[PDB]
Amino acid sequence: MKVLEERNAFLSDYEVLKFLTDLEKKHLWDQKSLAPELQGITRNVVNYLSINKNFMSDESFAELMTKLNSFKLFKAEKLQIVNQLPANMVHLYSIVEECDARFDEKTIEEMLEIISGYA
Amino acid sequence: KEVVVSETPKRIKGLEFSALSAADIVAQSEVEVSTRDLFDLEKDRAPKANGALDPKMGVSSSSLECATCHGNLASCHGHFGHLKLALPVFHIGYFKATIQILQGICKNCSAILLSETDKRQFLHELRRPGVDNLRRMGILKKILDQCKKQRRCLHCGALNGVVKKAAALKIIHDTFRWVGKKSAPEKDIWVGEWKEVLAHNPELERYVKRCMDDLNPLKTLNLFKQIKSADCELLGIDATVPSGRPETYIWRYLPAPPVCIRPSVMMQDSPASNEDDLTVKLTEIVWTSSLIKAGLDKGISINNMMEHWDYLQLTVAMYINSDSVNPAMLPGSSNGGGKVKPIRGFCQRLKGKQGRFRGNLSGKRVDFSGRTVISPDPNLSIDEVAVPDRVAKVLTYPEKVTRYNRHKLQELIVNGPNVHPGANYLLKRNEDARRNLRYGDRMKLAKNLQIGDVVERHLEDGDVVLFNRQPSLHRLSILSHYAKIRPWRTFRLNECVCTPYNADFDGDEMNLHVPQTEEARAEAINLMGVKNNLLTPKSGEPIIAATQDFITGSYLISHKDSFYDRATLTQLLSMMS
Amino acid sequence: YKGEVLGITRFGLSKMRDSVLQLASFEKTTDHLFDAAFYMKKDAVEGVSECIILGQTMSIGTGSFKVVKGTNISEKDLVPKRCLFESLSNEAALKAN
Amino acid sequence: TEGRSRDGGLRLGEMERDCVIAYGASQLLLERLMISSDAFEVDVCDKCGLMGYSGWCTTCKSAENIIKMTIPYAAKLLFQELLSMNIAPRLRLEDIFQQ
Amino acid sequence: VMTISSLEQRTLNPDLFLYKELVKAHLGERAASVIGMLVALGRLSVRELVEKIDGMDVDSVKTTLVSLTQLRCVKYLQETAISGKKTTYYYYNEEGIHILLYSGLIIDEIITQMRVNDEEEHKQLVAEIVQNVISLGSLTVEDYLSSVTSDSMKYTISSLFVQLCEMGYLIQISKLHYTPIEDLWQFLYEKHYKNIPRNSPLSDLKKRSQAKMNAKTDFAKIINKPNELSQILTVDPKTSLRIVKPTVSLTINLDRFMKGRRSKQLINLAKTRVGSVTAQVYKIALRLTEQKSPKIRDPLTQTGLLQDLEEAKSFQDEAELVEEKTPGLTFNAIDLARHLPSASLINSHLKILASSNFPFLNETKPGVYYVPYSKLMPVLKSSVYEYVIASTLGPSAMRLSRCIRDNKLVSEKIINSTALMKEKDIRSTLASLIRYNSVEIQEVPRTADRSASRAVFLFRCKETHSYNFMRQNLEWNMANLLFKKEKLKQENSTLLKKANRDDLLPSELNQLKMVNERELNVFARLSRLLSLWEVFQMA
Amino acid sequence: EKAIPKDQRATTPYMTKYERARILGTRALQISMNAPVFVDLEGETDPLRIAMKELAEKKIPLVIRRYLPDGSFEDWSVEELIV
Amino acid sequence: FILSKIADLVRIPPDQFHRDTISAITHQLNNKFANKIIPNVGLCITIYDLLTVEEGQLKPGDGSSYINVTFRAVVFKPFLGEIVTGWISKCTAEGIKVSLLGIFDDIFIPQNMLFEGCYYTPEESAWIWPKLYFDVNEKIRFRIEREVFVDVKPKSPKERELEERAQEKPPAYALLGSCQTDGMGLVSWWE
RNA sequence: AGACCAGGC
DNA sequence: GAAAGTACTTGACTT
DNA sequence: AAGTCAAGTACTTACGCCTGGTC
Ligand SMILES: [Zn+2]
Ligand SMILES: [Zn+2]
Ligand SMILES: [Zn+2]
Repeated sequence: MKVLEERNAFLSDYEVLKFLTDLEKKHLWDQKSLAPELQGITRNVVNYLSINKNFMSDESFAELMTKLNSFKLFKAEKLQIVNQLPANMVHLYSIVEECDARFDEKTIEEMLEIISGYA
Repeated sequence: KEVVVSETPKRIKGLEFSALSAADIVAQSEVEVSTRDLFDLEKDRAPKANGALDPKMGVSSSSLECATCHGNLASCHGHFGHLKLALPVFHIGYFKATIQILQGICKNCSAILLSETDKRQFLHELRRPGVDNLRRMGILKKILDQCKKQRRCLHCGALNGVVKKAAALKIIHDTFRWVGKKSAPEKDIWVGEWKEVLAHNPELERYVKRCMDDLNPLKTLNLFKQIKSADCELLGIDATVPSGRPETYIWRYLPAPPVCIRPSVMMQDSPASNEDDLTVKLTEIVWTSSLIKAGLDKGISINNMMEHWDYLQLTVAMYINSDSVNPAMLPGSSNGGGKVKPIRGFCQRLKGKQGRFRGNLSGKRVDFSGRTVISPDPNLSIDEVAVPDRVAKVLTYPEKVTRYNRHKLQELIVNGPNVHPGANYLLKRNEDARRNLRYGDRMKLAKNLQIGDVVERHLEDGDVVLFNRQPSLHRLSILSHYAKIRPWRTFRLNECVCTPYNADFDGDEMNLHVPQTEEARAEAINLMGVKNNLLTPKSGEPIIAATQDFITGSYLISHKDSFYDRATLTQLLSMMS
Repeated sequence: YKGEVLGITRFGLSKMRDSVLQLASFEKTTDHLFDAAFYMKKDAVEGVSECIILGQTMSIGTGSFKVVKGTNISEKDLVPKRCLFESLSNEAALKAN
Repeated sequence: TEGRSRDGGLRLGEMERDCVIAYGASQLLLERLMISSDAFEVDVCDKCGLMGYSGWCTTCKSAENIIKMTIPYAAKLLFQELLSMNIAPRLRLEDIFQQ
Repeated sequence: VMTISSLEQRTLNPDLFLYKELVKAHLGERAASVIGMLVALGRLSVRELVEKIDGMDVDSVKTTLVSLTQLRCVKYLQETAISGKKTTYYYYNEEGIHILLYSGLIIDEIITQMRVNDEEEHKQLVAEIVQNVISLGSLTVEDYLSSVTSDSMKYTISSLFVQLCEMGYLIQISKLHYTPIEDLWQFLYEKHYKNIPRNSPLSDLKKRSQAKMNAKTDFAKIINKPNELSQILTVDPKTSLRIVKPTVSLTINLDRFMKGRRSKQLINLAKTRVGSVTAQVYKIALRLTEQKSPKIRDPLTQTGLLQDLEEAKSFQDEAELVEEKTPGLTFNAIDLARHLPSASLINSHLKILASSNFPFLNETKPGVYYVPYSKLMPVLKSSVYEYVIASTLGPSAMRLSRCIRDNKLVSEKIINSTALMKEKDIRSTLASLIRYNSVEIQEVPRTADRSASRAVFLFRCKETHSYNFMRQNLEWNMANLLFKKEKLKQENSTLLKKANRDDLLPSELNQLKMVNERELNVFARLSRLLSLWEVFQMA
Repeated sequence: EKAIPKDQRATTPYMTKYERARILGTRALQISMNAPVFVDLEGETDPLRIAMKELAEKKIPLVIRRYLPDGSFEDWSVEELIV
Repeated sequence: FILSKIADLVRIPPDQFHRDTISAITHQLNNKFANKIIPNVGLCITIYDLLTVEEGQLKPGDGSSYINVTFRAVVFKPFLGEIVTGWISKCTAEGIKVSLLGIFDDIFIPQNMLFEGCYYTPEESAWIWPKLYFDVNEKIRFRIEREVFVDVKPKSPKERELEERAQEKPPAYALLGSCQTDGMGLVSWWE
């Protein structure tokens, strides 16, 4: 069918779980009321998402911008560090190009301590 | 996986008429005829193999696996295949236009003979944005009569005369009306050519002469292969080139018709199957065609093959047309006699009146109908028509039960297709073949009856049916009334209207048509209905009123002489209502 | 109206109408079909007797207008809501560089 | 068919055909001369307008551009007649919706 | 079955597709569109392109326009109407795509006939210059000279530049040189019918003589303007040697390229009919006299107007007398074994070239000998044509072709007798000869106006129709040739792009040699039948 | 292409009998497809007679659309129209 | 994930007339795409918002409601080079095939650009490194590199009925990558 | 299936 | 054998 | 010798629908 554009404003994964909780809330809302063919993506999303950060929040996300602003890492890395491999050494070395590079000794460790200030 | 699928409603805008050129028939080709004659019956169980009729073309019988597709008659429609014709056998219908395309062109160089501004002026003319079809035939005539007067070809070599098409289907162009007593450079060669003929054998040439020059269908086809691009527009042919320009007006290939065009006629008793005339045509063609195929190399001679190839243009012309069959030709066998009329197989069945366009196409047949005699009645109000229950049992009507009908329609199911208030059929939304309720069931079947189903109830009161008399004259012929259920057998209506149908009773006949969808049903009664049609379409005067006995009866009642009494007036008012 | 008196007869019935099927309907068979193919005519499916062939609707009478129903939907609530995505992303790259 | 000992029916003539035209009723004609008599579906492609079986256009193999609609059986039969002889009755389609 | 036999493309594109095939290999897309449409519909207007195709309006047209003009692929004309405004109409231009179908073939003769200079630096030099000429489509001298490197010999590339003007080959850019022959005649036709100040209504036929004769002399000055002019090229200021004008630009030409191959065809006939030495003796004559020899340039007045019935000769022999004039008058007096890279006088070898004439070579005038360019062509077309049927079919097809051409229009009675041997095989090859045109069929009846079979038959003529059948050989041979060569590209395109980036694996080198093989052989086949078509385009 | 505003119209304020034919036909067809009803329904059967009753109180949620020769479109509501 | 913006036409039956438009169009649009793969825009998951909706038309032959609207659907694709959590499923000697539970098994990384010392064995031992290795049921970080799109369904009736009576190419949406940068494939090598 | 004749309005 | 019309190959009369 | 107005011969259609028996 007709497409009006390639890609709109970039949407990472946070509010997915949040607004699929609305899709949840509407139809049967799963595990609670337990006591079509939308179940394919439904059970799939919430499972993969939530299981990661367990073994989320409301405000501190919007307040995580502070030092995430002053850092020049731009976009592709920005919404990526939200989930994968928080706060240890060579972890974040994989995602962002020129990770060590320019500023090294202290300033990047400031990333580690704050993303460890997540949980 | 499992990608999405979309669909859109589509109407029809225009058509495009043209001649498919040499690409399409071999592209649409499934099989090839080959073989020859001989329906190519396998000699065991007598099935057809390849040839004209064949397991994959179309199917004449109920089993007959098509092998292109499956499901036989109820699935397959038709498939196309081609035929190779030795030499470019000439056309039939385009023949009149073939003279014109052969007219404006000079034979020597095979190019247009017009000159500069002339062509430039006409090319500007037709490209005026609005044009009537009349302007086309006007200019395409003109441009063709402009090349008549010019005896001089422009940029190319020598020149020639006109083409008058003398004979049928024999094209001969007379070089004639040369400049009187003026020696031409070509004539000096011309007369010099014959001097070397009449020298050897003076007998034959002086005996018969002055037939000038003809054009063979092959060589005029090679004469059409020079002009391309340039202007075919003055010749009437526009090129967006799906088609290869008028090289296509001469037969080379051929679209052998499917079995859906003509079948193999069965039944009519007998222990056998029967071919149809059109099948005999093309199976004969493969013979007279391959006759040249085998020839032209090994055996025979020059002038024998000639009339046989001239016999080929006779067959194909007769095949798709009528009066081209007898251009100085008769079939011999034992001698005896000819004159079988029906043999024409194509342009006839397609011809007007009975065959296709008039009788069949716009003349179609109406299902769910009935017919019976007439008979009067005072008691039926106008717009009411009493239909006998006996023909009302076989007269159905579709009903989709929703939110309301659930109550009564399930009672109609258990009632049975014998007594009047019942249903002869049932259709579930799960799309079965169909459920006919006669043979059994009923009972429990009426317990479920889901909403999305469809059930056909017997015709009853409160319905809409349009009435008709066959010899139609004017707009007041077709009307629409309410129906009713009464005894015996007849079609009886109010005597208030004998006018629109012009009904003398006398035992005439009357047509009956019952609509289907709710749309068309509401359309008939709320528009075509009697109450709205009470006035004549032309004069604007009432066309329907009391007649005969009703008129003279009202007279005696309202007669100035007569008087009445309360008791007598009482029942009279009670007779009124 | 065309500026010349003619009509109602097969020779005079071809004046205005460019539709080949309805003209081959009333009176003609072979000529009109081959003639329209020769000149490579196009025209259109427009008229009444033309439409009853292809089996579609009519441009006159009941079919002169298109029926439409209102959606009744409000013009307000349609507006989307975006949160937390358009804050951190763009404002980070737009400060000082 | 017509007559008796097989099965019956009725006849709308060209003489009578003008009557229902003079009423200006389009809907009645759609049901009677199409659905009531012969209803048939035909697969047609927008490009190189023609007829085919299922999802195959023969000469071009796509199945992407094929659109399925409805049309009287006499039409298709007439087209198979015409096209048998050499003429091209090409068909082109447009969309009803989108204004 | 499966259509792979290429029957699909076989019927529908005579001439036509030739053009937009070439320019497609040249450029493609939009470029093939405009020209292909410029051919089919003929004369075309700027706005008219947009209407037909919906061609990406006004972005493509203006882009393609200037693109076609630089290489002059479009014949340009502008005029107005009595109503007002202006109009510009484009035509398919001469054969300019045929030159793109030539390229290196022209450069070939350029290198080969540049001799009288022995194996010099020239090979790499002018090859760079000429390739820069045709590609750009027009070359100004100074901007070209600016492209040459500094602190080196500047007149080394100008050692042959003034030598590029030479005799034939590159000539100057002039004005209306590109122009429809029909239109320029009509534009020159003004001031002729326009000329009379209400003189006198006597002898209407004198308006004929007035307009014509004055148009002919005005036509001669225009056509001989590009031909020979020494003004621009021979400019020789002091403090230097002869140096071509730094201002006026140049262009290639039809003159000696179309002539050089025409001589080859004469040589091929010569070499066939005489020894190798005799072909050389006749060659050295042609090399000197090719300058003033019209030959390929022959009709020059033919396109663009009427000839006549009556006055046809009075036109034709008016050309034949000037075809009598210049070859008779101007051409060389008897020389003796001029130079060359047999002592005494070689005229004895000319006399054996004299005594034996039929078909050609050395018909003479008292005191001076030269080969006519008029009566020579018929025997040139004869030979090549008879060799075509010779190569095509067996020896039987040959013998019968002339049997019809000795006498004319006769029946099978004296044919069966006088031809060779056997009836049935003759009837076989009769149908093979009569298969494609060229003998036609004779129509005369027997004891009736028009009735039936057994009417008498004859075989005759069809010279032009037996010509055009070799003009069908023009495109459709080269067509599939070039096409399936181009289809060979897009098929291996994924490989070719990998090869270009590399400029690895056993099987990747295999298909690399494959295409290159097929490429070299397909171009050798192209020039092969190219040389064949070129001789058939005249008479 | 665009619709003429509700402000000005050259079209007659009344309705054709041909219009009434499609209206009653359309609405009744949707009843057979199991839609709801906006009017009080007395006990009875069929889509047709309840459709005429539905038009009596003018409960039809339809907007009639008309076309000119030039394609100036139109908008007309059933309720506002008077006969 | 990303937000696509597309347009479309929706047919709502008379049965949904009792409810509200927005709710009716919602369910319909959900039956349209949902799990289905949308060409060239990537794979779609759910639906987000509704805009531009105008008056729906009606064709004379049905009685339904046809409305043409545009909406922004939530789709899936990270970007050219993104690293994302997952784990392998099946295997042979080509390369390992990693599946993200919750979307698809489509991700497959053949061994070409993988580490220099890795190889498959027929011995039933999956893969070996010159220092350690792993197998299924353990999480894997994989980087995206290459993406391919196909449609290709012009199956002939001649060809179709062949496979029917006789008895794979399913790359509707397929992604693959190159993990050679150290630290990929298992998360417990760290910490 | 394609045919005929009688006759009905 | 239908009759009614329409379309298509030749002569005086000029220049 | 073109441009000319008047002449001999050759063509497609002339009724809506049905209901009966006979080859
Ligand atoms: Zn089939
Ligand atoms: Zn000519
Ligand atoms: Zn197609």
